[PDB]
Amino acid sequence: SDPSSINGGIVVAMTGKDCVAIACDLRLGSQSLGVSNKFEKIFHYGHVFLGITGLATDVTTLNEMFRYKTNLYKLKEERAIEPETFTQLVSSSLYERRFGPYFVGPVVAGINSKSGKPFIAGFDLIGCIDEAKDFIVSGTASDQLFGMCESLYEPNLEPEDLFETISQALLNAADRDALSGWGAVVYIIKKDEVVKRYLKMRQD
Amino acid sequence: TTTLAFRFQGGIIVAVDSRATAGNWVASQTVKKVIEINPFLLGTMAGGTVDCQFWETWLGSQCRLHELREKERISVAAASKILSNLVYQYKGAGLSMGTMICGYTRKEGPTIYYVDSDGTRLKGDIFCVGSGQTFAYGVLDSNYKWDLSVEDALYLGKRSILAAAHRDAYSGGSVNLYHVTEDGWIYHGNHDVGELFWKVKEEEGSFNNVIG
Amino acid sequence: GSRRYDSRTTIFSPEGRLYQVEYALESISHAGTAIGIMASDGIVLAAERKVTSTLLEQDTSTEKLYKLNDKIAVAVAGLTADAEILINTARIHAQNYLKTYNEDIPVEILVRRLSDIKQGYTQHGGLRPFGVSFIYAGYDDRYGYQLYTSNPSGNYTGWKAISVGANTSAAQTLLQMDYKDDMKVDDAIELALKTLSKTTDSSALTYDRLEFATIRKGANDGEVYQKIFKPQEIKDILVKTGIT
Amino acid sequence: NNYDGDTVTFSPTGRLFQVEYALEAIKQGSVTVGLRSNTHAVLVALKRNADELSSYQKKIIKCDEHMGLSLAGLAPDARVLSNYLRQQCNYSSLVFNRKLAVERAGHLLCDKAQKNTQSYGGRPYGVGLLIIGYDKSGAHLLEFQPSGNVTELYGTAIGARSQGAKTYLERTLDTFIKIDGNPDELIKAGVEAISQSLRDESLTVDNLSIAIVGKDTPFTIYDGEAVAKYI
Amino acid sequence: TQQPIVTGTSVISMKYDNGVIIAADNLGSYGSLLRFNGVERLIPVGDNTVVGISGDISDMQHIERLLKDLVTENAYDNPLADAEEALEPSYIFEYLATVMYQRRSKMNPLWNAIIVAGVQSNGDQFLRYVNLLGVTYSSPTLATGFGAHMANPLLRKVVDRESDIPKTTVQVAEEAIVNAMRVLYYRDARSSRNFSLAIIDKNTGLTFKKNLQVENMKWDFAKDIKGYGTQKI
Amino acid sequence: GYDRALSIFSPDGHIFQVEYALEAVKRGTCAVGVKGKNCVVLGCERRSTLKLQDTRITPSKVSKIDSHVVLSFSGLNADSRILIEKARVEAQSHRLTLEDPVTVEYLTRYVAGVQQRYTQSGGVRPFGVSTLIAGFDPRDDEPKLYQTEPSGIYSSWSAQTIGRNSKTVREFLEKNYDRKEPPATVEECVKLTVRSLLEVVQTGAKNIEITVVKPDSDIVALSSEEINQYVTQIEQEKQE
Amino acid sequence: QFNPYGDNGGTILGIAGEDFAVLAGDTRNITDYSINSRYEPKVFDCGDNIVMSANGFAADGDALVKRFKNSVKWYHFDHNDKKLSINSAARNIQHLLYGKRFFPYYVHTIIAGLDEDGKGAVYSFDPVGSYEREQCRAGGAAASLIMPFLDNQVNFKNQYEPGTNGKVKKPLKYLSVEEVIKLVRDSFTSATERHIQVGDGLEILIVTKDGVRKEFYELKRD
Amino acid sequence: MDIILGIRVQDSVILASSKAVTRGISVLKDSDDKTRQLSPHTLMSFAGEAGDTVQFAEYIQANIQLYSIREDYELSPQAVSSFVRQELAKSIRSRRPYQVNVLIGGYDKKKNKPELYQIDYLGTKVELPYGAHGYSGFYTFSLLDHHYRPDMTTEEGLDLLKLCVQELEKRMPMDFKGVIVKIVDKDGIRQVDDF
Amino acid sequence: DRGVSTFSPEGRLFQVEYSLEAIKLGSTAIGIATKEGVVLGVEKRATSPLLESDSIEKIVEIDRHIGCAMSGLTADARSMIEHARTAAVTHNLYYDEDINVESLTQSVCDLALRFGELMSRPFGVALLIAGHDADDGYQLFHAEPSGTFYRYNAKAIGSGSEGAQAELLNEWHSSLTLKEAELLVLKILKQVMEEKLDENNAQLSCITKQDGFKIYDNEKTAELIKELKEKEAAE
Ligand SMILES: [Mg+2]
Ligand SMILES: [Mg+2]
Repeated sequence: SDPSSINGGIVVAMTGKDCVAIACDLRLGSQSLGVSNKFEKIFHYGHVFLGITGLATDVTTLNEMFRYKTNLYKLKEERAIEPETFTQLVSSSLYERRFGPYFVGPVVAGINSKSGKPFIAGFDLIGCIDEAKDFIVSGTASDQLFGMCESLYEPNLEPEDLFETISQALLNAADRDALSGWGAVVYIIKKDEVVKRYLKMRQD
Repeated sequence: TTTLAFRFQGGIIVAVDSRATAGNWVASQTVKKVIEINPFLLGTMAGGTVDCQFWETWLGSQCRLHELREKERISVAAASKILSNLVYQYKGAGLSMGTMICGYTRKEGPTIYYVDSDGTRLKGDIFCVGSGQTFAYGVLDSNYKWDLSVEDALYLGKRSILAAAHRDAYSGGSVNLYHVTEDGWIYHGNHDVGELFWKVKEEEGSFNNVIG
Repeated sequence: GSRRYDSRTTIFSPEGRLYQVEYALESISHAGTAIGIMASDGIVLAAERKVTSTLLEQDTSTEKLYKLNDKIAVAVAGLTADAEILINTARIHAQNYLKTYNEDIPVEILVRRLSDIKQGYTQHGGLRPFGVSFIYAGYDDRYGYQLYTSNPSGNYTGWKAISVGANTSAAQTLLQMDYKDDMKVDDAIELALKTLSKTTDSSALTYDRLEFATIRKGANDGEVYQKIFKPQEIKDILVKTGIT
Repeated sequence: NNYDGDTVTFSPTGRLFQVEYALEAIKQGSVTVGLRSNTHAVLVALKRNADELSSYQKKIIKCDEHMGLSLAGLAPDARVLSNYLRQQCNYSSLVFNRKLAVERAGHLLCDKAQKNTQSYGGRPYGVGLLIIGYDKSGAHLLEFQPSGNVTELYGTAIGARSQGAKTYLERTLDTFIKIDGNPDELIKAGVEAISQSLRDESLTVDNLSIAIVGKDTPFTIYDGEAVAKYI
Repeated sequence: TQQPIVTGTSVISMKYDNGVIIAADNLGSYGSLLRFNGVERLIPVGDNTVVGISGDISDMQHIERLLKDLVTENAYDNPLADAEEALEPSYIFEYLATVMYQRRSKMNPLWNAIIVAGVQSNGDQFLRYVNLLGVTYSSPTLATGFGAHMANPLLRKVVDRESDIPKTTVQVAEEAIVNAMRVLYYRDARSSRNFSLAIIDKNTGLTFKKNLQVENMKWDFAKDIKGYGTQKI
Repeated sequence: GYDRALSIFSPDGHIFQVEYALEAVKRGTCAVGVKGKNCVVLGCERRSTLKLQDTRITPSKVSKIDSHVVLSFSGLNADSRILIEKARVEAQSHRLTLEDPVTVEYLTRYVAGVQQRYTQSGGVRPFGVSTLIAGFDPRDDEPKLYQTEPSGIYSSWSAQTIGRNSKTVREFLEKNYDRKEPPATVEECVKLTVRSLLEVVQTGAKNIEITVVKPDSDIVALSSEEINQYVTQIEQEKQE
Repeated sequence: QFNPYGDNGGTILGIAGEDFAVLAGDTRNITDYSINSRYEPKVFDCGDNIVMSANGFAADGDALVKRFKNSVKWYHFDHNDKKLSINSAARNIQHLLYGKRFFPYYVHTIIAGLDEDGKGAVYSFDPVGSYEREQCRAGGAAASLIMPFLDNQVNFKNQYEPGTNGKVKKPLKYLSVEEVIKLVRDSFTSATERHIQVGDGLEILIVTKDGVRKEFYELKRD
Repeated sequence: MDIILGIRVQDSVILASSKAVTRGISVLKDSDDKTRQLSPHTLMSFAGEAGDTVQFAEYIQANIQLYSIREDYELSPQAVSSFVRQELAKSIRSRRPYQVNVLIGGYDKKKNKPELYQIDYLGTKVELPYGAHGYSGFYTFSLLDHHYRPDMTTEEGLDLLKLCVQELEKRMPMDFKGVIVKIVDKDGIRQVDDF
Repeated sequence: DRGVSTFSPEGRLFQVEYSLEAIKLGSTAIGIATKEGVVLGVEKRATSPLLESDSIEKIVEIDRHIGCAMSGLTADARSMIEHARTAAVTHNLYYDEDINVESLTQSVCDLALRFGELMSRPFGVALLIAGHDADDGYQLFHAEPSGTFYRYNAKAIGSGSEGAQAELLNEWHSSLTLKEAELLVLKILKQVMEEKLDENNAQLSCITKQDGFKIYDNEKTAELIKELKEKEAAE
């Protein structure tokens, strides 16, 4: 019934020293029924990464939409969109459906190509921006992710340390949520290289 | 209501009852539940209302316009789909309809299409629609063969309506028979259930439960 | 009433021609020459900017060669402003198709769409046609490398090598003479620049009076790269081919 | 000349040529006569045929039980205006349970015809109408021109050679106005009036068309052998 | 769809030999609050018609303006506006009836019960009813709201059928009406003592009586009534 | 919106815009249609003023409306695309509602209806296009060939040509086509179609396109070499 | 909440003879337990030898009758004063009713007259336009009290010929206009006794080739 | 309607779809084919609310057939599935949404690979080795999880499908009157007439 | 230029008068009304021998009791026929009866003047509408683009109209049989046609109360042509 918790899933993003990390589980379900273990919730438009939790048809629709918009942005601007600008675009796009919204919990992550500054942001379904320094959480296990991140996180982590933190935050949160899990992916993002790691986790 | 229609060697038999009720009150015993769309097409009326009357006489207007433009008899497939596409536009509004569009053309042969106010459109060999459909289905299924004679097929349809008219409280009055051939439908009379019941009981030896 | 002042843009002449289309084509004949040449391993787009100034900021300037998506580019001949209206429409169609089918739009489908828009302005609406001719250079996995052209009438055709704008008669003869089917991109680059060098109304062909682009499979493995040449890069290729 | 290309253009002398050309179409049309007394009102119309095989074009149209008109000019325009009258007569009856006054019916026709003369794109109506009726203030006869000018009269005529019938009625004014409670004699005066506009041809059985409305007489049209009595 | 706010109660009326009488009290209630004591609910149209209106007062004021506008419109291009082509009761009613039914059919009714009383051109008595549903009916006696339940029974003892109309004089008819208004004051918890009465006669014309009061009331017997059963003191 | 009446009558009772649309057809490349006993063939001219063309991708002159019907044309190319698109949509719409593909006559009647509508609609000019619509009705082995034109009139033909120098090739067909015995085979029909184009075309190289349509959705376009063999055989017989 | 419908009571009765037709209806108009009018005409002459009554919610009934009468008028204008046949009128009424299929005229409509062969005809309509030609039809409040009586006394249902004992039915002999009017009056007298909404007066309209005639009869006023 | 299954094997896609059509209390038909051929190498099975199912299926069919004629080219199964998803995603926020779930089984002639897509009425697309809609997955997925291999032959796929249907016939309350099975491969679409 | 709905100084609509000139250029169509039926006949006028003449449809059915023949810009008639067929069928749906021939004709003629700056120009086609109803019996109407329609006992429209009408003037009487009318149409068509009349370049049709509207077979018409030749050679 509740659109945001039919399909389930989670996304978490963190900042580190000269790097950001974004991670998601792979589950798509129809309430109790597990349907797919390959439903990735993180997408990217150039060097800007977008995680999207919530209703899966909208996750897909919004990805396709932001691809559409960032492609036209690039053709006209003659440059790739930045995380700060994209965040505003996401907020704009969500609020234009103020009285008929996409049931989603987007999360932006990326490094500004010019300043080199790590950036993360989160939104509610209606477009309100949550720009946190430390971390952003989203999905059916957001309470669990808040609890994990709040205790596990410490500022200025190196990329390979940040990976361990965000991975353990996601995994242990998803294991306390019936509608999350079935695999997980973690992106480690630096100014000019990105490493994508699939995690081994319990498949129930 | 009880309406049936079935394909066989000799074409199509259409049989209907005649009762119309508003709650427990019997409003009419002389209702025509077979629409004569045109001389080659028939439609049944189950569903509760004017909806079948209104929209199937309208269907006759569309079939006439078709053969004026195309200089060719409309197919049973096309005719039934004109109706199903129409009621599908009205889906949700509250139309109440359950009909068999029956016809016999060159390219198709004898054809029956069940059309529904939910938008359902099914081709088939035997259909039964109404509050007394289950009773009619019992007699049909146990006695149906493709190689029935026009005489026996007509009787089977009549007897199947009678079976429903007896048990189903909201069916009865009288039985209307039709026989659809390639050269058009042929009316086979109005049969009062009251008289038909005793006639059938005696001649057939059935309804031994009932005292006559 | 208003009828008195109506030019009636969408009518036939007694001969069966569309006045405005014919006059729009006359307009395009005064525009800078644009050339497209299709090779086996890529496409070349070469185009001449019209009598420029020394104070014109060339590196940020774009009047001839535009990008529709990652696979398809166009060369413009005519009113730049009119072209940009159509270009934005084309860019949107490519994205709509991508959103719908989750596949990059085939070149011909995009070309047909734009050409159909142009056609509409010649048949209805009472507005003047777009005074623009395009050369479409593109690639898809069905037909591979493709060259097209469309004009204000809305008619489009396919080409191995083609010119639009000024001196197309002279340009098309020179291309027809030196073009071959087994030709390569580096050879086509040379032909394109040699053709413009001979057909130009200027005294000499220099880097500041040119826009240049190549669509190559010369991208790392099975994929396609668009290269819009920079002023310094156009200057280099002019020396390499031995024109300056 | 230069000012007759459309209805929206005044001439230098202040004329509307398109309206005057529409007025001309009435003069080309067949003659029709209107006249009334204090009890009854009568329409007499000379119908026109295309040839000997053809029928005679109907000239009289009923608008209500107590109102109707005769036409002269473009028949399709008379059909449009008569239909409009039928609706207004009907609106009055349905909404107000009230028979539409003949004077008010004229006001409506005037205003409808006017809008066609002031706007670009449209054209004036190419027909003249003679509306007769019996309402709460007795018998009435109106003359409608497509310029917009509607005029209440005792008697009149419009169409080709209508001047002859109009002069006759002007002489007979004091006689026919007094024909009260006698429909046949009032029609006779109308048939005698329209006869002044005839040349070469005479009033035959399928040529003549007569309509009447009065105190205890609904608007009824007479054609064929019904008018043989008056020939 | 709305709910009535400021309301007017019963309108009562009856035919007599030469015309019609209509009456209605001068109260504008606000629920149980007897808010407005100076509200005229009989609205004369010309010299031959009086429209009595009960129910929502804001909608009454709207209808009042429609009628005022109707008179203006009727005078336009009408030399006989004060003679043969003057507004009839039957015209005024049919107009209102059309509006009432149209409004109910748009699910946005004028929350009223209206009685049009008048005398026609030919001297005929006109008395017809219409309400928020657009339901219309005519009768020798007509009454709205509580009047329907209490006034009609009394008025029907005077004119029980059509043949009793010529036998009923204006003095007998007015007496019956005034008595009915007293009965309603006794028994209707949303009525007032002050009322207006209108007589439309084919001979003497329209007589409009304002500031009338219910009088000759019986209350003395109340002193003897004590307790609710067993109490003696 | 633009409401101007472009197509209107003249004092002599002519609609010049419809007649000037026919002049655009006269300018267009020649198209020919010949129906045999069990096939129809659509021949089309390709003007050789345009070389360095890419014949793979260049719009072909014959277009499939459905799997069983084809449409060729003469006149404004851009205009033809609009009629083809509408026809293709109507073909699918007919299948969707009637549960049966369009008859060649019906599809023709539709396209002709569109063309007519543009001759008395405000703010639009007529199509500068005449079409040849050919094919076979569903479950029918009788060949069908129809012609339309800007005015909106349409009719059936045993054989017909439209476009530039169509007067000449119609002259040829009128003497060479026998109604009592039409081209019995595919070869005979194609041969007669190529022969008729060779009266006008110039060179029989890449200037002739041939498309053969047979019953039960059997449509195929002939290649250069296949057509070139017909061109060779025709002229070798002619040298006598 | 605003309820756009109401129930004005009343009862109507149509009977088709061999060369005539009658459409009767009581003249009482009511709401709840109150009488609005003891004489409010319900059956109307609509012209062209057709009589009509739309029983139920009086506002919708009056609207429908008004619109049908209007339809007769425009039929004459549009089709050269052609007489509207009873079967054509019936079909026209179906469309008037079905036009408001999703906000119905809350009435049970009956019309009566003569068919094109001069025989008696009665047509019966439900609120949304389903209709049928019938020999006999009571409508409205006391319809359930009248129809069974008519099945028995007009169509001779359940009646058999004495001596045969259920073997031979009573023959369906034709009823005269005087015989029908007796059954109409006894139906309404009986209905008045047992139904509170029926009474005051009975108005019958009789349709023949000669035209429409009216007959009024008193009913009990309690 | 009720049960629709799908399984992608080595060189083909197999779609099973029930034959029963129940309207209320009676089974009106026991031979209903709940599928439409969108293109020569693409098949779509469907289940959902009455009327909407066929109306949608035929609408998609017409659009793909229109594309096939216009371009003289068959769209890839992926492209068709993306088109279908978008229509359903558009549908869900309409005045009256299509209540239709579909499986799109196709063979991509370019990649020489079978492909099975599962799309629900919300527009939720997933590419799968095997899929189902409604309560079908609850019974069958445990068997498919156990037995499925990506390199299965078409004959092995059918045997695994029979085991699924048997489990449905055993444990489901509703009688779905068996299934019509169809195979989609490089040679096109064909029906297994004995099952 | 000038308005489409402009009046000339004589009081005529330019466009309507010009559309009448287009009708004069059209092929001949003839109608003859009798008490046994109404006969409609047309000149097909194929522009080439390769044009399959049976596909030339200038006679058309509107309903079972109403037929129609056309002359002029025949493409314009398709929408008029569509409206007529819809009007006939619609009226039957509303009133459970056949529609009067005059009422049908009036409905068609209402379209005529719906042009301006609605359609952009008048129709360039005239119609001979023939039919039967119970009120006025057998009827023949001539519907123009002016919006006016005349009833006729007999009427010819098209290029040979005034010549044919003069012939119909002499030949028509109120006691014609159907067979006499059939030959009379064939006689007058043959007179005004450029090419020699046969069963392939001319078409006959009729409307009777019993059988309704029927287009004649080329075999049936051929016999009537042969019957005509013999009776003209007979004196
Ligand atoms: Mg689990
Ligand atoms: Mg029963």
